[PDB]
Amino acid sequence: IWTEKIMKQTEVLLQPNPNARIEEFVYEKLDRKAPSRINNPELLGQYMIDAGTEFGPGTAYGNALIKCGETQKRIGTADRELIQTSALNFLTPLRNFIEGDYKT
Amino acid sequence: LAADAGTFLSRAVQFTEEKLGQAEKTELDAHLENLLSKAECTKIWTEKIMKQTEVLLQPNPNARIEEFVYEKLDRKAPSRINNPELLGQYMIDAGTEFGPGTAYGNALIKCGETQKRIGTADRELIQTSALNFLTPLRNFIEGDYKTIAKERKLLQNKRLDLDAAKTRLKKAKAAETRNSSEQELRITQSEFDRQAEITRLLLEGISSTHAHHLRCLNDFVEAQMTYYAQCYQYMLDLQKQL
Amino acid sequence: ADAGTFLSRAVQFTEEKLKTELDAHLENLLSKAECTK
Amino acid sequence: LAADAGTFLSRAVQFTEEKLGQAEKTELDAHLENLLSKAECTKIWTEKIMKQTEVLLQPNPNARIEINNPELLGQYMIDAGTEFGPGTAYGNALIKCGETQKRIGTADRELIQTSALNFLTPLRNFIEGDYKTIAKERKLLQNKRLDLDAAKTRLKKAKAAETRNSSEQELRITQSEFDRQAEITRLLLEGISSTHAHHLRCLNDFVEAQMTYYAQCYQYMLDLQKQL
Repeated sequence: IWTEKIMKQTEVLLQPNPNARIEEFVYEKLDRKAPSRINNPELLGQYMIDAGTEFGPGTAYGNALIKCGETQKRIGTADRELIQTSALNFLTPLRNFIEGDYKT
Repeated sequence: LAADAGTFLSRAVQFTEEKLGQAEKTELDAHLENLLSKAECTKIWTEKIMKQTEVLLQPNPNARIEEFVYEKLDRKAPSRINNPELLGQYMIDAGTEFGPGTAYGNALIKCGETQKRIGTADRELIQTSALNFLTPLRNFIEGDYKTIAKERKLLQNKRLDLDAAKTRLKKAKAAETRNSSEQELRITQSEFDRQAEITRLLLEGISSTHAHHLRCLNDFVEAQMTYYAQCYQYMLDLQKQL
Repeated sequence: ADAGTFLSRAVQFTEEKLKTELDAHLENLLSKAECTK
Repeated sequence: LAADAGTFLSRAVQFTEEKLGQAEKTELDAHLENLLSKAECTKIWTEKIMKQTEVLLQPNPNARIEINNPELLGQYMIDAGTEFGPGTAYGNALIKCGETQKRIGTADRELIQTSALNFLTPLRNFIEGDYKTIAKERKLLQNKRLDLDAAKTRLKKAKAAETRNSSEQELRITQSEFDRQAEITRLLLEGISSTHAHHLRCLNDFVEAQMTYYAQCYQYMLDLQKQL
């Protein structure tokens, strides 16, 4: 009981958006790869960078916008890395146990 | 009062003929054209960043929809515990059930605490950012932009009148009527010029807007720094105990 | 025109919604197993 | 599963392009086209004739959905005759006329049974069988044609030679199924020829039924005249 609760909530913590999970479930049943959606940080970075470019790269405001966009994209990548590691060395074993030994 | 309807009629017919391409448009001064264009672009991007920021802060869209409903319903949206703190609660309860003496119990309970601390830190960032960033910008978009929009319409209307008068003079034959039209043309031109200055004056204020926003961005940054810094320290502490 | 671009976007989404072929022997076996189940 | 949805998407998109006229439409062979048209016409006309025949035999719509008018009139006449006095000449005539009116009603019921089972039934059977079966195959033939045209569109849009070669194979697959379905529908269309000959024999039966009805009714009226 406890193992199941923790395994689920921690997955929620990793993927906050419910619609995304629903899409994953559908694509899992569809047996087809779900599109590689861009995460919030990178998208925000893109918006900031493009906006800064439009206002003028030389301008201090533009410079800041571009810099922040770059950092934001870096953060997004790091986040993706974190998500991959957790599901590979944490969620996996627990799921294994609940799905195999428990049946026996 | 009926004369006003005639003015609305005149502005319309002219707008149609100009759209018909039969009539041309008196181009505005390049400076004002430039000023208006800059103000617009600014608003467009500022709006986009504000929205994407919000999404970043509150990932759950359904929650945002519920807030909108209660906002329109003029009711309070029930508060909810964030994912980090919730996980902590489940973990702590588990640890307790498995037995505090057991190392597994010790670890689970210890972690649940760190998670709740982290959740608290998260809410701090959300409030700090909202207070220091989103609002300042929102203000600008809701107030100054609106005013400028109104003035833009006034000048646009005046131009319509001017163009209509021109067209009327173009098709003026009777000397006396043509002279009256000349007086009418002078009349509209003056009013058009007056509004143009009014508009340019207001547009001048946009220059400071960029500087004001820059400060807000610097603040947001400081907030993120604060959030991660706290969380990092919290994590370190947890590993030491475990 | 604009309709064509909208159709292109629709097709892209269809692609969003929707391979090393294994040796025949294995494939045939896989099909057999599935049919049996 | 997902395959079902995918197939539908391809067919509809190609069809819309052809409807818009931007995309060309692969046509069918004249022989198959002629056969399909003949079958459609047969069902349309046969349907109308059978329905009107029902109205003619049973004018009452409610009765058609389900005592006949002649027999009801006969009842009224006989009752009146008794009240007016059976011995009275007026009473005598009313009673005799009512009886004959009921006999005519009986013959009408026989005609309805005889005709419907020898004329309406066969016409209905053809529409329920030959036409429907053809329509099902005709629909699948249109689906196969859409698949073929979609393959041709994919082929023309397959700039890559290897992709075009794959589209050629796909086109061949669609063509084979398309041609197969055409032949299946064609066989059903050939059956319509026999349907016409069968229908002709049924028409003759309906004619015979009407003649018997009129002949019997005439004799009944003759007898009443003599008695009165």
